[PDB]
Amino acid sequence: VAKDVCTFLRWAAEPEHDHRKRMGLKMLLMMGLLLPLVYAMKRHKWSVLKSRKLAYRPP
Amino acid sequence: NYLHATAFQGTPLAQSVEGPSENVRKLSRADLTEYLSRHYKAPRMVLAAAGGLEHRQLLDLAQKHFSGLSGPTLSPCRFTGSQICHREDGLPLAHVAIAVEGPGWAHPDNVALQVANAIIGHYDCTYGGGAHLSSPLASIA
Repeated sequence: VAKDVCTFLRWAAEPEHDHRKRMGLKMLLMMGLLLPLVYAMKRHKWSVLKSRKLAYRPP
Repeated sequence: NYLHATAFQGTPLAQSVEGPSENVRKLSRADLTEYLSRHYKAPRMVLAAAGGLEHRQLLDLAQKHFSGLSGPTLSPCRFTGSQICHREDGLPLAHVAIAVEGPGWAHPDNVALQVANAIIGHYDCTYGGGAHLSSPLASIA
């Protein structure tokens, strides 16, 4: 009786609970996809600079 | 020299014609004569002539003097998308050279590319055309 009423009072206080968590999963997955992709795009553009070598050639 | 050096980096096309100072200072006569007999061969050579002459005569003169001529494949060259930036603020004008990989001697596309290069053309500060020049690059420049 206590377990059930608590579960209801949880839903009372936070109806969004189930939707919230559905969105959480979809966020975690998209971020799982986009973060390493955007990170790869970053390293790609920056690779011109990461590779570069300098030389000082006074006369 | 820089364009080639970066464009065809890590190949023999990156090399300057004159060679590094190191080589000039050290090359013995043994090197020169070995180079000669390896590369200066009749099938890698052409005797050309123009003016007032009978072709037949040239060919016979070739016999007379070039008969003793004796009888090394080029690897392809890897083009690299690259930059070489020698920054020297002490000099008064900047030189920039930019290029993509071209097709090479044989390819027919060279004719169409020449047509395109003619459109864009060339310019310097002593040219008569100015604003009215046909090339948009030239007129804007």
